[PDB]
Amino acid sequence: DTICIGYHANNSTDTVDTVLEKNVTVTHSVNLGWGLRMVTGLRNIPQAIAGFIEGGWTGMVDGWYGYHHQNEQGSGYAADQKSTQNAINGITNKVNSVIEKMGGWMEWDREINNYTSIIYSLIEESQNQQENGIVQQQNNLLRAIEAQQHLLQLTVWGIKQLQTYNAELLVLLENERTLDFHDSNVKNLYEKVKSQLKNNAKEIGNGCFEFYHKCNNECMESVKNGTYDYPKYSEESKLNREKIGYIPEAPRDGQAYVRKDGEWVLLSTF
Amino acid sequence: VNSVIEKMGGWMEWDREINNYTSIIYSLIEESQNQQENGIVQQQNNLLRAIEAQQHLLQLTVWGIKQLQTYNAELLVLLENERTLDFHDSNVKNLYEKVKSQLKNNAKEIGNGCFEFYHKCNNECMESVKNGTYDYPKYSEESKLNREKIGYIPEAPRDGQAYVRKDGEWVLLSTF
Amino acid sequence: EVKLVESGGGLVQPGGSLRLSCGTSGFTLTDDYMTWVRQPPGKALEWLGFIRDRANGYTTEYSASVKGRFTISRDNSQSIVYLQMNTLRVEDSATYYCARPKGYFPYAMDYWGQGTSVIVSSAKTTAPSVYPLAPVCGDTTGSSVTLGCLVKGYFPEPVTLTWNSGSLSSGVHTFPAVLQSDLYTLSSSVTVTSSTWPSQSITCNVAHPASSTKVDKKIEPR
Amino acid sequence: DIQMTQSPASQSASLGESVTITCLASQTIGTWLAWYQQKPGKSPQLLIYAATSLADGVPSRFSGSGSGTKFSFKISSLQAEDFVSYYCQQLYSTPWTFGGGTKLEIKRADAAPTVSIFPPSSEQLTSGGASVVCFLNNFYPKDINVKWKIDGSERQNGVLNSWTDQDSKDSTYSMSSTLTLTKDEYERHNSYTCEATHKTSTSPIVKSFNRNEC
Ligand SMILES: *[C@@H]1O[C@H](CO)[C@@H](O[C@@H]2O[C@H](CO)[C@@H](O)[C@H](O)[C@H]2NC(C)=O)[C@H](O)[C@H]1NC(C)=O
Ligand SMILES: *[C@@H]1O[C@H](CO)[C@@H](O[C@@H]2O[C@H](CO)[C@@H](O)[C@H](O)[C@H]2NC(C)=O)[C@H](O)[C@H]1NC(C)=O
Ligand SMILES: *[C@@H]1O[C@H](CO)[C@@H](O)[C@H](O)[C@H]1NC(C)=O
Ligand SMILES: *[C@@H]1O[C@H](CO)[C@@H](O)[C@H](O)[C@H]1NC(C)=O
Repeated sequence: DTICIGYHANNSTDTVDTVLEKNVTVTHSVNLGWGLRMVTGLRNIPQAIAGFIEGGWTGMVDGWYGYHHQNEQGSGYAADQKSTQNAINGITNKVNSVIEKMGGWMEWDREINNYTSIIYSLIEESQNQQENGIVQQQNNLLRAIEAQQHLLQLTVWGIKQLQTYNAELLVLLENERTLDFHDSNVKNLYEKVKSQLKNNAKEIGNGCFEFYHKCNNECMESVKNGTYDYPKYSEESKLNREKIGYIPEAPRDGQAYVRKDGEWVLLSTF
Repeated sequence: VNSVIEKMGGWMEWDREINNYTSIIYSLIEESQNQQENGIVQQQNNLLRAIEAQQHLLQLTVWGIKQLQTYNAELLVLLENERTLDFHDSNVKNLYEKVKSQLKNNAKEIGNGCFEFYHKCNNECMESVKNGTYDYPKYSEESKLNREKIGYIPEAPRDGQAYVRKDGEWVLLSTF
Repeated sequence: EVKLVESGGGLVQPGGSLRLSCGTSGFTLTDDYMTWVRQPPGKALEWLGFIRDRANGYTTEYSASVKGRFTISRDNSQSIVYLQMNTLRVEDSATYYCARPKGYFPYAMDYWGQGTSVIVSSAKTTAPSVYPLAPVCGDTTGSSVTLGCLVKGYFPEPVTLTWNSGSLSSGVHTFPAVLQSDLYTLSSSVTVTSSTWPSQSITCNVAHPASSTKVDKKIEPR
Repeated sequence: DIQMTQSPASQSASLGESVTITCLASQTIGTWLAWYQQKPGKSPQLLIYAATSLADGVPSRFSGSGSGTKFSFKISSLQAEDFVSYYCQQLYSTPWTFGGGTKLEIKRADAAPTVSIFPPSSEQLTSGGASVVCFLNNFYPKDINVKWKIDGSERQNGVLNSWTDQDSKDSTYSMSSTLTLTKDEYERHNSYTCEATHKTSTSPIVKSFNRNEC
């Protein structure tokens, strides 16, 4: 019997850029419009029921984070709905605040176009009333408003160029904060289980726990909803630990081994 | 690097055009201040002084944009310098994994970035490792032999350094 | 925010058909499991079905009470979900909601629409006959009087009643429209002091926009 | 194919008292259960999901518990707005079925019905019709029983009752009762009575009038 912590993967082919990393395949994203694509899901890495160290579970469709138990009765995935919806809500509020910022800039781009077209229509009438309808003092005063306009356009250009770079960098940065936020939540679900089980279960190191005692589907949920009666299975666990004074030799195959629970584990696992 | 030069170009062309129009306005403001002497009259005055006030507000505007483009230019380089250095460290590891793949167990990983062959590899063979055509089965046996040529284990050197067990020898933990 | 709005409700005769709509409006992180739900007035909720998005093959699901008879479907480039209903029975008369989960993974329906009303009955548009209701000629006991106003024989819903054009609201009761055969019927009570009546005139404002008929009817003594 | 029996269908409690609503699922569901709150004339609103988790912007008095097939739903301290309708729902497997629901009401001090009879209108008697209304306003609890009696004999057909929701102002119910007849029959009888039997009296509360109006 064994419980595993894992996460979601699927046939998605959407790619986001972080600052340090480009074309990163994520499971859920969102296109903002101007080439800006924000990650919402997590790093899409599809794959003996392995944990979360070298894979994401394509078989876990119920959420983002979850477990994959195994015991006498049977086995199956079970996404943590509390965890997943917390992540979803957090990310959604983030994504929305971005949409909000873009809104003002769109409204800004809108108003500037409005007033820009007003001025030119005003400059035009001035150039026509300087024909149809001290006189020379009104001319160079008009040509001064014109020169100020082109200086205005150069100004709007520069601001636009800057807002674009800051918009991109904002996404590249928020995409890292998101992917990291995911890797955080997943570890938190692992430490939480690790805390409850204690020595009643063996850390496989691949993101899963091997029980020293038989844990039925009821017990599996005690590990999930955080009510694992540790003293309950304590003895038969304490037994099965010692059931299995120098040590033996590590396999000679050009791989570094570390000594744990009286067995040789790879150093490339830690 | 070129795409950066390109961006800087537009900003230089931008800095160029702004200086051009800026000098045009002042020469226009000057003539207005002189034709308000040499050449309803009072309505043209405060209309001129309104263009002037708008100009200084224009300069404060160009100042702010300049200050911002400078910070973004620097940060862009500080960021692209990391992307580059990382890009290098990537390429180097890729060349290592590629060799590591071909050689497999026919060679010992020294851990210092080099491979010790369990078989004698001449200059011709060395290029097979380079141009990615390393016939592994070719040197397989004499490699499989020299591995086993060299049931508890011996003791690690006592010198206040942590040792790990690999290929029947003690390697430093500070190497991995 | 996210906002759901239904449309396409109204009067439909038995055995006919009708096509509801639900228009998602606002930045949605995903508009996948769009479910349809109905609710007969005074009764419980009932799940009809849902429809996945383009990113899941537009697949649908139903219940063993409307499968085949109803057909959930969403527009190809309008971002609207539809509900084609066929051979509508009288039991199908109810408010129809549309609702979907917040993000991916359908744990619960977060967003709902205001709903749209479907009414399946034959009937016809009929203007009610307004009637007053003065107390019995007998000497009513107490210093507090109770009046009334009956609005019988009409269709369809709704009907708004007010006393003195809103000026009288306190101590007033207007009851749910009950179905008399095929015409709705309701009444409205109002309890006041024996001092403000019949010295001051009270009037029953009736309004039935369907028949485009408004009728005021002052309560008279004796 | 999966049943959800939600009980009780209605509950009565005062402000601050704790109320718990069960919801039994026919087949195993696990944690795939939600809870809603519908105000009158409004759409439902998500409260709990994943059996125990509160939606955002939801108070802490609300709380869900249960797993598998047996689910609960508490409210720590009831408030004025909390006395509305509540539904539970399952989303484990299609069809995502709802429970029966539960309508909460305020628990107040009892009140006598403002019983009052209202003879037919001269207007209605013109188009060959007649109706006798009987208002039982402002009474608590909700359980009441009207009984019409024309000339000392009970009447059942032609009766048409109606009830308002627990009034938001005084928490008292009010009832209508439109006894309908033909103009021909109303004239043949004289005594018209409606007996309102309520908890506020052992002997029935009765109003009436004789046809000798005119
Ligand atoms: C957490 O999960 C455990 C096990 O799934 C729940 O404990 C069981 O509850 C059911 C209902 O009575 C029964 O199997 C037993 O009462 C409990 N198990 C044992 C071994 O006694 C527990 O109720 C859940 N708690 C929460 C808060 O979700
Ligand atoms: C890759 O390098 C190997 C070795 O340097 C090349 O193989 C040899 O090619 C020369 C030319 O004929 C001769 O030494 C032999 O034919 C090859 N060696 C052996 C052991 O047979 C090989 O041609 C190179 N291939 C590419 C694509 O660069
Ligand atoms: C442009 O600006 C004017 C005045 O500020 C305003 O009345 C008008 O509505 C604007 N145009 C648009 C399309 O908003
Ligand atoms: C300055 O601007 C004017 C008009 O826009 C143009 O004719 C002139 O060539 C510009 N000066 C330079 C140095 O480019």
